[PDB]
Amino acid sequence: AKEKDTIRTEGVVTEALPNATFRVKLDSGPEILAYISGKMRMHYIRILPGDRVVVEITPYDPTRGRIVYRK
Amino acid sequence: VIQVKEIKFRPGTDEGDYQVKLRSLIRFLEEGDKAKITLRFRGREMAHQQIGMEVLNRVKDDLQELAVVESFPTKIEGRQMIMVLAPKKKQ
Amino acid sequence: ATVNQLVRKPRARKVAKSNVPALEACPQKRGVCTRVYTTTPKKPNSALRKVCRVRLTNGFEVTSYIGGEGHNLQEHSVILIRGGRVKDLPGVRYHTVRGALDCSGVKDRKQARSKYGVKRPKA
RNA sequence: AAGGCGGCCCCCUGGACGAAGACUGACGCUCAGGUGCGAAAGCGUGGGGAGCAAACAGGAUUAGAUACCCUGGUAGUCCAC
RNA sequence: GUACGGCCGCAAGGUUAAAACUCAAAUGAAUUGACGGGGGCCCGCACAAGCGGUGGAGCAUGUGGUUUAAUUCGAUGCAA
RNA sequence: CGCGGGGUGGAGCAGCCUGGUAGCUCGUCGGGCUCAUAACCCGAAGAUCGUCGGUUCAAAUCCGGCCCCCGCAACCA
Repeated sequence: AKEKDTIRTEGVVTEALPNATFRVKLDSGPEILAYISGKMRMHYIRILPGDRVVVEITPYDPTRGRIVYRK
Repeated sequence: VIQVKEIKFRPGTDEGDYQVKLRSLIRFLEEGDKAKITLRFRGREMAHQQIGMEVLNRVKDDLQELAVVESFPTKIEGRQMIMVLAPKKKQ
Repeated sequence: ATVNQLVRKPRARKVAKSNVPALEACPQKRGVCTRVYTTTPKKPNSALRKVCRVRLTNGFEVTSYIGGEGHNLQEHSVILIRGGRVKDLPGVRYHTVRGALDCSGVKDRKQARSKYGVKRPKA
């Protein structure tokens, strides 16, 4: 099925944590742990610690999000 | 005269690594050289708001005893930012 | 090896260490939901997996999976947990029993319903 | 026996092996626990100190170089217990 | 070979010796490659030995770039 | 009137009691290394040695003033 309570809000890469991990601060309100989307990692697309990025956030855990749009 | 020697402070150079080579940078200044800090960001023309001016500023602020800095530059040229550091000037 | 040696020190089978000690050899246990959250899994997987921390009637406090698509669980939810690890979630060694106590069934399931606490739809 | 033992001479001393025959008459093998031995570094006291050299200082190399290289150099390396 | 307990040591430490937790591996030898600041042996106008060139100049020509309403599309390291 | 240490090149030093063309570092501008950059290497530019009077063969270094920076010292409520 796949519910639809997902979101695409944007933000900026803050920290450059380990294993394709980032502090990404949502333009919206705060920042989340944000991990690099599979797609994106498969197509490489390095991601500097200060880029505007798109996030996929499950209301289930706003605290986390996946980076969708590369830059 | 006063020479130019140099130190660097890259990102990921914090207290550990850092103030060890703040000791190295005293040494430069304390020879009576003008010790030039070079930042070398993982970054850009505006790399940081973090990388540089934690480090640089705390290098000044810790070394402030012996050395002071010419400028707190915060104009990066390239992917790297020189903060220039000198002997503290006798008025 | 020697007979003499075994006669002094008998063969001694190793005692199996359990994978669900919090259950204390019970088929399920009851417990209150302490935290209800999501967490990301291990290489090579990637998701936001629903888990909860649960204080059990016997004092143990453990993390437990909340399987299925969608759930209406929060703190102070009283749930039933069963054995069953989540492999790409280290630390997670129990599953929540959908459709028992405060835990609702999965919405709109048609296949494998009984593993998700879903009544048979009138039809 | 293992650790390990190397200039030459003497003194004290352990083990191994060969030849021949006499003697004892299974006195043998192994060994938990026990006991003894056990490189180098290290420790304590007092000696000793040429060379070498942790530490440490200085010179270089390097983006950095708390290293590798160089100039020095303390413990230690030597003796007794 | 960690913690706790015991014994030992001036100390550094030694000796005996667990459990929770976590993973579906860890490991041995050999095999085919690839790689080595890796090495050995050996070939090719690869070097060496030679003769004549290209790089300079003017023009031909292709490309890039720049320009343009358009300068049509493709070929891009040796192998455009 | 009130202590410390300094003034040399764009910046910071060495050359000091041991008075005879002021050299050593970072920057500056070039050159070299690289496919290229960083880094590194060869190099050149760059000075009334604060400013004066004394003093001397010739005083960077020699004394004292003018003056400036820093040092703590102080504005110590």
